[PDB]
Amino acid sequence: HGYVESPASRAYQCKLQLNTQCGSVQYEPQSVEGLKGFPQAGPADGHIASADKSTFFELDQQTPTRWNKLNLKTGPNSFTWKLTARHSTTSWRYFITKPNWDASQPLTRASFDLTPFCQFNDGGAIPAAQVTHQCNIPADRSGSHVILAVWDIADTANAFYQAIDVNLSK
Repeated sequence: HGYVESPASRAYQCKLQLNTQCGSVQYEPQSVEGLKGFPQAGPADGHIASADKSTFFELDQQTPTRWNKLNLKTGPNSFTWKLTARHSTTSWRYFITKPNWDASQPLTRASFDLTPFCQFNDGGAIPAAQVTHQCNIPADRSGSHVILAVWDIADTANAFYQAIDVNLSK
């Protein structure tokens, strides 16, 4: 259980009241939990941002202006998770939408480049309460994009999914 605090994820921005019409997740941003194994298995297409959890359905809405986007530069960026439960961890992966994705369609595997721009494999270790990853956001992305941070749990069937809405510039 945890969420990306910086750059603030869609779920966390819902808690901060920066996003609108978020429903349940604004009261529990740390619990966007679904099945692991993405992209071969995992949440179904169109249900990735909610991790296919019924009460988190609002997160699966997607339009060009639907979500509040953080202005970031491409290149070196830090991603920090705040964990409320430090579960034994298989991996942390950060994916970004394709260069020419469509923000007016639901998030599906076709929306994302399925080669993460960075990945950290922890071998089942128990993480600290705050975990920070430093990676380069691909420089060939500009404007509105979604970064999907995925945390796969080693000792359960689950993973946590954190969509992050961003507006990139050089």
